[PDB]
Amino acid sequence: EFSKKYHVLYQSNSYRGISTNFFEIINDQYSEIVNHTNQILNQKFHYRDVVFALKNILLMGKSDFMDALIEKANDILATPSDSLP
Amino acid sequence: MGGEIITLQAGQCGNHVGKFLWSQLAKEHAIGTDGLSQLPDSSTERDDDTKPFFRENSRNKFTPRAIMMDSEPSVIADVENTFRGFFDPRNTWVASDGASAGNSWANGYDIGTRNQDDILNKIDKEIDSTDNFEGFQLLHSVAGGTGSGLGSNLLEALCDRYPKKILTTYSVFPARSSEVVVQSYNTILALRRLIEDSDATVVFDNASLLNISGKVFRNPNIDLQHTNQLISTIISSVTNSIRFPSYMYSSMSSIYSTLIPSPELHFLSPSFTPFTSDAHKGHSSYDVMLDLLDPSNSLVSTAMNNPTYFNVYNTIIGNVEPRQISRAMTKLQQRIKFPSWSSSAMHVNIGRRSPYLPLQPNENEVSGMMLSNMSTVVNVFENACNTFDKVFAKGAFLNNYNVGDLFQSMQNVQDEFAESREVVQSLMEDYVAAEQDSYLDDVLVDD
Ligand SMILES: Nc1nc2c(ncn2[C@@H]2O[C@H](COP(=O)(O)OP(=O)(O)O)[C@@H](O)[C@H]2O)c(=O)[nH]1
Repeated sequence: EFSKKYHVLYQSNSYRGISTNFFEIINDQYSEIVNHTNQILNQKFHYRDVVFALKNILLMGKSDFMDALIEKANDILATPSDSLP
Repeated sequence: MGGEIITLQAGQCGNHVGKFLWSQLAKEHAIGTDGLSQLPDSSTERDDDTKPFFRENSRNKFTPRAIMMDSEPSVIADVENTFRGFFDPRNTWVASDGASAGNSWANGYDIGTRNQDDILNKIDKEIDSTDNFEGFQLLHSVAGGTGSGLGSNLLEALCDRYPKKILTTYSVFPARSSEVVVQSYNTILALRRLIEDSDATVVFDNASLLNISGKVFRNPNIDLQHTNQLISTIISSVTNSIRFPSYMYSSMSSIYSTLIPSPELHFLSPSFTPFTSDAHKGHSSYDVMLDLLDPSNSLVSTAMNNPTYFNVYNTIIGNVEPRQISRAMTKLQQRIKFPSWSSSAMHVNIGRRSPYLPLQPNENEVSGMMLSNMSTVVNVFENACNTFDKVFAKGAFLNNYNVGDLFQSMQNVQDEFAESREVVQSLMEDYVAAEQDSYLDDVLVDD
């Protein structure tokens, strides 16, 4: 639906072709899209939560997790053998 | 590396303090007086509670992982009558015979063994509630013979029953020079056993806390019920790193590792910045922490005679700026003194202001606390020293406190007493050796 709106707005300026009004539409279109995109990234794809989580796990932002992991994994890690179950 | 913690109250002092503690913890996690979450559940913030201190049920009720013991059943009841659904009574117990309760020595030391099963049944049932268990934390008073005796029997019993677990306490002694004559046996004996466990304690005489409560609260009538608030802020903030963990601290095992390198000298001296437990300092993140070293706000007898430090731990909470606090660390380094032996790194964490507290109108109203291991901490219970010296040196009052057929022979009483004095003196011997540089050569130069 978004596109349909813009399609019409641009189509409606075919008489101007590439001009100021076209540019105005572009500037607005961009803002609408990015603003939209960033809502869904966070509302549907949990983008910021993913980011925080990555910090919390791979950059080890939260040590309670790492401590839990190592202690439960003490035998896994201690076992020198590869091909652990 | 960490795990769950069960708290304990032992004697009314831990109940009066305990109601302030539980009230503040309840505010910190939106728990309420009935123990139920006070928040709409938005399913945000992983640290919405602390698994280590509470057991959350289907009502989002946070049951304290705690056991409440006293010799005075009405104090237990009044705390239960404050925590009107929050503190579950199945874990409370009164160690009492009205006749023995007035005897600080006999009440505690007789129950410590006589009632060892009632004391332990609450403890063992809660420890077995989990797998990832780390330790225990008691609210006590060495003066509080009820707590001294059951605490002493648990110190030894738990060290044996749970060899790798962490066992500690916060102990408040009254700032009184003559009211401690009758306390001469239970306070020294509390030490006789506190010295036996490297995890055992943070110690204070309430001397400055009483004076602090009278200047900060709008109530010059200094009393325990107006001072336990200060106790609450200093103890509540200790676990901020557990409740709101980050990188270095999440547990007592971690705190231990950096604060007490010498199992022998585990006794700490606390202080704090203004607080909101019952507060807005108006300073930068470096200034609020510098004031923690100022003895006038020490929670114990204040000025120390050029104390030697063996180890200092701090936590700063609020809009903390690592660069500002670098001015503070530099300045603290020029005030903290030590031999090369204790020239350890000082450790300062950054805590978190709980999300369930009223929003801070100014995030720069940074607060904090200090815990330090110093040689002069022995002066904290100096009043007890004054009277146990007068009493023990004479063989005074042997079994005149109705010893419960333990050391019923007067010589055997004096031998138990001698051990407790050996402990007082050995405590300072280790604090003095700790002031030496040569301490380092004894096992490095020599084989
Ligand atoms: N800070 C504080 N100290 C207390 C409180 N109750 C008792 N005390 C102190 O504790 C010591 C006596 O211990 P108490 O707990 O009353 O005896 P117990 O019941 O046998 O353990 C004395 O130093 C009292 O001043 C309290 O609620 N708060």
